[PDB]
Amino acid sequence: ADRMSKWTSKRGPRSFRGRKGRGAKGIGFLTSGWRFVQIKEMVPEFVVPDLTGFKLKPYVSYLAPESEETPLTAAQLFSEAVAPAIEKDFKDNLEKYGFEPTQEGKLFQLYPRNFLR
Amino acid sequence: ARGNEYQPSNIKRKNKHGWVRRLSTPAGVQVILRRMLKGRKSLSH
Amino acid sequence: IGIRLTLPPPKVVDRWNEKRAMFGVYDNIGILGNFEKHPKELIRGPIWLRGWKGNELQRCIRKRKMVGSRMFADDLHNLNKRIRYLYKHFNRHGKFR
Amino acid sequence: SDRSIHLACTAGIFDAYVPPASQVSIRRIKDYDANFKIKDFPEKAKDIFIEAHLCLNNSDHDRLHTLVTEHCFPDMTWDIKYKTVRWSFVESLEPSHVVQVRCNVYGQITVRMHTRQTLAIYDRFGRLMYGQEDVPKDVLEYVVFEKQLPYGSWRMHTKIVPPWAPPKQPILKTVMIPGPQLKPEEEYE
Amino acid sequence: VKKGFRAAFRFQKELERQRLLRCPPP
Amino acid sequence: LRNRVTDRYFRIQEVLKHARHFRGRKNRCYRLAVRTVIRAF
Amino acid sequence: ARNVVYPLYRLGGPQLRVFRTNFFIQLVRPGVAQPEDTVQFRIPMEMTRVDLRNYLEGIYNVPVAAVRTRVQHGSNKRRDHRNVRIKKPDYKVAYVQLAHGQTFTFPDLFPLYSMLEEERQQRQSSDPRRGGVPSWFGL
Amino acid sequence: GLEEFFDDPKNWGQEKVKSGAAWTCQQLRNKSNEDLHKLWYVLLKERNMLLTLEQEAKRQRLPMPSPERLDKVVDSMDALDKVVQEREDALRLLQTGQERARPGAWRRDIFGRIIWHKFKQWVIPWHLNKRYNRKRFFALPYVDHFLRLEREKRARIKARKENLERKKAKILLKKF
Amino acid sequence: LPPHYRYGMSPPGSVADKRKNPPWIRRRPVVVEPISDEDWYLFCGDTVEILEGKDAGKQGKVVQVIRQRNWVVVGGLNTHYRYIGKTMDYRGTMIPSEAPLLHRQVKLVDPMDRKPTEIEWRFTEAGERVRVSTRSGRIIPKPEWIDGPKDTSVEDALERTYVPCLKTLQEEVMEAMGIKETRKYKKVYWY
RNA sequence: GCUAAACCUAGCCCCAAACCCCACCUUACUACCAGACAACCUUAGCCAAACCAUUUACAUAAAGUAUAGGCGAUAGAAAUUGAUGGCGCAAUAGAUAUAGUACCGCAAGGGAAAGAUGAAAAACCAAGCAUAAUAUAGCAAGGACUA
RNA sequence: GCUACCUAAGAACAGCUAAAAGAGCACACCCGUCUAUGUAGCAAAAUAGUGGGAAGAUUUAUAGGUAGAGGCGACAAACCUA
RNA sequence: CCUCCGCAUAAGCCUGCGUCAGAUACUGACAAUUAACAGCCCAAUAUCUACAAUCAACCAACAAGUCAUUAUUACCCUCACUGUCAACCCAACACAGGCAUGCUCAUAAGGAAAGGUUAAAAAAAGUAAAAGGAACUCGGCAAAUCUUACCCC
Ligand SMILES: Nc1nc2c(ncn2[C@@H]2O[C@H](COP(=O)(O)OP(=O)(O)OP(=O)(O)O)[C@@H](O)[C@H]2O)c(=O)[nH]1
Ligand SMILES: [Mg+2]
Ligand SMILES: [Mg+2]
Ligand SMILES: [Mg+2]
Ligand SMILES: [Mg+2]
Ligand SMILES: [Mg+2]
Ligand SMILES: [Mg+2]
Ligand SMILES: [Mg+2]
Ligand SMILES: [Mg+2]
Ligand SMILES: [Mg+2]
Ligand SMILES: [Mg+2]
Ligand SMILES: [Mg+2]
Ligand SMILES: [Mg+2]
Ligand SMILES: [Mg+2]
Ligand SMILES: [Mg+2]
Ligand SMILES: [Mg+2]
Ligand SMILES: [Mg+2]
Ligand SMILES: [Mg+2]
Ligand SMILES: [Mg+2]
Repeated sequence: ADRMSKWTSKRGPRSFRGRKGRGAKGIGFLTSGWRFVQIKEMVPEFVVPDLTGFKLKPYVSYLAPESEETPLTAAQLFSEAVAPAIEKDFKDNLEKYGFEPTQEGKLFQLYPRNFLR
Repeated sequence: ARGNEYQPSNIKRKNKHGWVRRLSTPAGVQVILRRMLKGRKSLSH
Repeated sequence: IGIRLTLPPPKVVDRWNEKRAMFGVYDNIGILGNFEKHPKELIRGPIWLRGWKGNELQRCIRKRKMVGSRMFADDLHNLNKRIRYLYKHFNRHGKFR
Repeated sequence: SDRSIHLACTAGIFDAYVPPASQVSIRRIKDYDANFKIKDFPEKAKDIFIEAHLCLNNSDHDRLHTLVTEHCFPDMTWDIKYKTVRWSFVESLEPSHVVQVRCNVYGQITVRMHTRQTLAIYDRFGRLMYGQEDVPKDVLEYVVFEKQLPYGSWRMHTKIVPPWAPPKQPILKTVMIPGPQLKPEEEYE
Repeated sequence: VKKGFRAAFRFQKELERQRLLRCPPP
Repeated sequence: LRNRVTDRYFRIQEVLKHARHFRGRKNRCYRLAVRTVIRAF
Repeated sequence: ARNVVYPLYRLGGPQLRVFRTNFFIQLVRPGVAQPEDTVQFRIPMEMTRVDLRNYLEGIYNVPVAAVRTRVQHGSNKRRDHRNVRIKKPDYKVAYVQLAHGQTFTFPDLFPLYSMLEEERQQRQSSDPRRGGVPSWFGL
Repeated sequence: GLEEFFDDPKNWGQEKVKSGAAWTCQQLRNKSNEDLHKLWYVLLKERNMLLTLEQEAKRQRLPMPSPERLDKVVDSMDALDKVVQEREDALRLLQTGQERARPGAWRRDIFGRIIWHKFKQWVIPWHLNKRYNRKRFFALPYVDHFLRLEREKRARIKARKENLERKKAKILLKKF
Repeated sequence: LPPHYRYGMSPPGSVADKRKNPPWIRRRPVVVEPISDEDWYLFCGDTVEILEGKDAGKQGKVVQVIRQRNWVVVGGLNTHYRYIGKTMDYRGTMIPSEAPLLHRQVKLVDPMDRKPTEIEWRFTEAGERVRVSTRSGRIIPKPEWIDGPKDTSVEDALERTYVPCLKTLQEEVMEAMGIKETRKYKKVYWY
């Protein structure tokens, strides 16, 4: 009889309560006998770096110069990454300079994005 | 003797007044549209 | 108790603001301007009752005829119902017949 | 809270003139004002005192807030609210003179005044409850004035009462002082 | 609030009369 | 509420002043005071 | 990670890796008596117990022996001035049992005014003998 | 270790804990991808510690020492995420020209409203997906009347807003 | 904030503010003339002169500015008196409390002439934007740490370790950390 | 002297002008499996005809004319002609609206109420009663009367 | 989601007499004969007693179906959210 | 002193007598229910599957019945997610009503009919009653007993 309360797995008969989740991404599948097969590749692997020797504390000293915000753009990235090599080889096949015709064949395809975060 | 005609059961609730059932037929689609036009906070049940 | 216990804030009316000062100007535009413009052309208001007058039924009929296609759906439904009711009232009810 | 309360006085007297060397404080006062006169102060202090008490008589809180400090005004007015005080300074026996002076920066000057005054305090109902309207009484007192150092001024800050002060005039009405309101279990000692 | 001034003015006069009657001046 | 009555207080008082010396609610309630006052006049 | 589309895995595909984790957790003092090796966390609702295990073992190098989770229902009974129910958010609670016999106990965290105090000390409460007469006047 | 979930023991109980300034987006833009990756976990550990402090302060019914540093950490993490997102977006635009990381399309739903349907990942083609085919991406003729009604409701709301704004402006001008 | 929230002396999120303006209040909105951000000329710390009311003529220092109500609070000026800490028994202590003043009631003061002045936001080639007094010219100036264990040093914060490249953070970190992945991501269908 | 009384602006009405991250059709708001299933079809009736049955409306001028019509109730052309705000509401009003919320209903759906200080809070009047219960007799008043 | 009927797959029926029973007595359970109370009630049809059935054409939980120019009906013009 | 009950599962509800602080089984804050129980399943193509249940043994049936695989091909490499609280649900209510199942068959579990007084009428429930025993009444209704025979449908 309650319509304004959110629909959660805590409401409904046993089948409903079992079937609905809470947003947790699936980790595997179910086989005969309701046995859960967990796939390792489906478990997110936290790629935590080595923080030893890292010099960047969470906060920044207040005695730090203030600089104008310059959001990175495609043009800026091209100028700072590709333009030098392009100029050199023009003075002296874009794959050599860096362009990749197709995202297929890459582990990290930019579009459609296939990596987390 | 009367008064307790509502014997709650979420299965019947959702199978009778649910979003899927309302969208199943054009009449229910228009019901949802009427609720949306009126501004109801609860379009379906 | 339906009477206020304090004097209302004084209402100051500027009798010589621009609107009042120039009110009525160009009402004789016709007779004093070779009848190039009729005074009714000085009337700013709804398109369907510029230089025109009538009872409620006539006004509703004119509104539907002139801007009916541009009216909102529920406003037009209300206008149709109002025209129906006014027709019935004026043509079937009243002391005189 | 970027804004903070801007006090116009201090909590209490810096150094109490224990009644029956301060030229440094006088130097500070002069370096802040450049037109102050210790020798001329007592007359001004007496005028301030008389005016403040007349303001108490007339219930002139606006003038009181100019003639006395914020640590003084409540002390003068709290218990006199809802009663009429008929105060009047009749004469000053001996000339008032500065006694002690000490010093965002405030300077306090203690002035000893041995004058003669009158009191008559009435209830809400106009019933006399203290003093006589006409009989003058000799009062020796030590008024501590204070000042704040741009638009500040000299205002009565406190009155130091000597421990050896003679007992004040007795009250007209008798009083009852209840004993320990013992609970049933408790016994009187 | 009812728009208007004259009824309010009349009621103010009546209130003044009642005030005078309750606390007649010396 | 284009036009609203603002004098109803005084209209009521014109009748109640003559009923102030009656008994019961006839001296307070206009619906009753008016009838009694008309009868009195 | 949360609020992000997980790249769909097909058989034989690469391992799913998250580089900038989006899960932020809280270590909370248990409300009831717990075993010495148990730690209580409040977790984002989208985090599995496997995710919590890897999170703790990778970011904090905490040897985790067992993990259990439960979804605590936040109260929806409270109502505002408009009689509309205020929903206390639901949250996931994780109980983590440390490995290698390690033990954990929640630390004991949390182990003008001058003028006001001076005036209060200088209150000089009214004397009953004075019978309500003001004390300022010296007469 | 679990000690990383709590502030320094010396800081425990301190009324105020002094903290630096939150990382700025411009400052972060100078840092390498690896440096940002490490700083993300530094800030994550700090954020976990501060959230733990907040919850424990609520439990103890005491104010959280220096609550502003939690906001500083959240701002720093948001700035880092924005910088990484900017770099990823620039690279995606350069290599593919797409301005959105997730495929999608403008589609008319069953209610006649134009929505940006965000594609989901499936293993079978759409023409074979049963659930997708159940989902309807077209509005039948009976929805046109409700589309008009919603349009007129929006127009009425907008007209009321604008007329009220003009009334208020005129009142202000008369007052001043 | 709730619509038509009445800005007061207390900040919009204090305990006193919540007490005075609970969520259900519907007081009449305060009419404030719409001074544009580019026309506001009173700033915290500015020396001003009071034109109306008690303490008229006296010059003080602006302590607070409630822009949402065209208010400037002159420190220690335009003061009434209120009791703080008044309990059931103690009368409390009298304190001078300032009352807010309108910018129309308050005028800036020349830095040297020490007199009220009318101001203009005249641009200057060097000082692109700055206040200039009209009756007498002259520009009125606009008035106005040890790193902890968790604060980056300035040099470390400003170090430019970023070498722009056509690599995502994910693959760059994979190379840096040595993670080797040979499996090819099988193509999926989007719809 | 208590209940209370008031209050002015929240907004609204009529016109003009102008065209307007993630999740979610499965049990919606649910990351991740072979579909196949697809829309179009005269409005009716009330009511009027004093019943009812054919029938009954959905710029100006020509013109309520030609025509239609149980030739009656009524219906009704065309050619042709030329075509900048408020003597608005002001909290029982004006939108239902503080909100399509609360609440009510299984659902479609129905659908409310109300607020008022001040520059700053970092400062006398409805009914009903009480003051003050009541004295033979009576539409409760009127003529009166010293009463 | 009540109710009329139906569909799928479930459940309940002590004890005694008899013997494979639309059998008898009689719990649970279903119903509601008669009386009293209640009648703004505990209840928009109840309570107490009394009573009919209680291995069957029985009772009942769950999900589904039939929709008003209709449905369903061991026809009472029954019942289809008081 | 009562025990209709009670404890669990299901269904339903959704934090709804846990701690603290304020008020005057309320308000605010804090905490909590941890999977083994239960839900959430199954790779294809063909191909199998006459013989109830009832202690299944006699018998006895009719209303003719809930329970089964093989052949080949694929395939292990990896214990997630969700319910878990309560004095509770449908009846506008802390409603004498409705409410499936397993055990307890009177309980080890769960509860309190009396706010205090007096003991008037009338009223309700109950108990007892001289002699009589339906003379009451429309009628043996009710109560008390356990009780024959004849008729309509
Ligand atoms: N009749 C009427 N005039 C209006 C309305 N709204 C605006 N106006 C008139 O529009 C004119 C211009 O309005 P302004 O607000 O001064 O200027 P603006 O924003 O350029 O005006 P618009 O282009 O009409 O939006 C004035 O004559 C207004 O009185 C309205 O609702 N009705
Ligand atoms: Mg049922
Ligand atoms: Mg008719
Ligand atoms: Mg008629
Ligand atoms: Mg024509
Ligand atoms: Mg209204
Ligand atoms: Mg009265
Ligand atoms: Mg049996
Ligand atoms: Mg039988
Ligand atoms: Mg029959
Ligand atoms: Mg019949
Ligand atoms: Mg669990
Ligand atoms: Mg009891
Ligand atoms: Mg009693
Ligand atoms: Mg007898
Ligand atoms: Mg007889
Ligand atoms: Mg006999
Ligand atoms: Mg007889
Ligand atoms: Mg009998």
